Amino acid sequence: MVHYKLTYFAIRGAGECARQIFALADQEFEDVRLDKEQFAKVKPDLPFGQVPVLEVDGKQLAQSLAICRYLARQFGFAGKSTFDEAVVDSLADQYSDYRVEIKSFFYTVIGMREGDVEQLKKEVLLPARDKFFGFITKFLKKSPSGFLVGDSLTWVDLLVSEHNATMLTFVPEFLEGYPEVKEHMEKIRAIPKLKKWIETRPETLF
Amino acid sequence: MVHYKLTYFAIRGAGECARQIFALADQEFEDVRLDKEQFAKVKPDLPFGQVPVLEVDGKQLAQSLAICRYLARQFGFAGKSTFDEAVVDSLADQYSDYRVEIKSFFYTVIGMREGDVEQLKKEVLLPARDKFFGFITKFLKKSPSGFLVGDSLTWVDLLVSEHNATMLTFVPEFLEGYPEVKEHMEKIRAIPKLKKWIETRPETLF
Repeated sequence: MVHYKLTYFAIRGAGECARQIFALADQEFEDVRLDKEQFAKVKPDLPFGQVPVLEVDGKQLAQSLAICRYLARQFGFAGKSTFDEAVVDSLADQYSDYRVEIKSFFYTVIGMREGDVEQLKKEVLLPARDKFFGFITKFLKKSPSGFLVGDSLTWVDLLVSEHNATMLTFVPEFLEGYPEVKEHMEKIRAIPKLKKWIETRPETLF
Repeated sequence: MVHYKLTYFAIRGAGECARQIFALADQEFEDVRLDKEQFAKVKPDLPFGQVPVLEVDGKQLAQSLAICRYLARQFGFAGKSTFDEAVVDSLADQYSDYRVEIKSFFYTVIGMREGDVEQLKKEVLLPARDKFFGFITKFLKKSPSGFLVGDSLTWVDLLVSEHNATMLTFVPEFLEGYPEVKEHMEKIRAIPKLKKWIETRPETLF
């Protein structure tokens, strides 16, 4: 009976990857959602003054990628070989690079920053989507199973589907010229235990 | 036996982590260093149109973190448990975040960008250094062995020491108020097989 505790804000964000893995493993966990004033208090207790943080029997582990990979390994969603695991990693890092590109837009659209959406939508969110999707679609075309790597689900499938689904709420024309990316989103999120989680989880705007 | 090929520019950069792991494993590998005109040719052949790329018996793997983690796992420099491996990951991601903070400065100082070094040194590099070093020193103070995690060498030890050593060539006052960070740099780079590599490797500006 390993006790898991996830500590993050009351949003999906960077904590969601972990949350979805737990659901797929049918694994109980303490889903702690902090607000700003509460986060400020525990801030110095965290390894890098940041959330999400996972605790496994009290042992702290920060960083969403490291967290989601860890659980993914623990419950068989990391990859079927050490090499495939690395390829999963490579996509997750590319996704991260892509999120750094569209930061500014992302923080401005949800309402955490000053800016013009139509400018940032035009000049930064695109081309960044195109570049990233270009690579994503390549990986899909050589997957017969529909998954990003291998003939099975891995934690990057979750990151990309979730992000795309979330972007659609802000950008309805996201995925319009990329059908392979859409069939992916739907495929992953239609998986029974994930579908169920998506329907029962707390409803938040990102 | 396993044929390894690393393809990167003629610099340490994001390819070095891998190069150092090979040295520590006493592992032969094809250290391919491209120039611009050569990179442009193979660019579309790469998973994300980018280097470094590792090939393991022909199987392509992009992204420096994924690459260095993969080899690190191969040769026992990833961590002694799946949890420790995750903590190593968390530091490597923090390092990456930190590199995004200091990017503008880094690209200006080596000569890939317009800017004022003294401005970027003062307002973006040094604060970022303090924040990051603050976390790095915390991890060291609770390590009796001197290593960042565990009682043994892992691939983050390499990333951090190498980066610090490289920064010193541009910023001589880089580790002046952080003695624990210096003892770390020296400790890692003094390890026989790494020391040897540092002395024999091609000399590049970064």
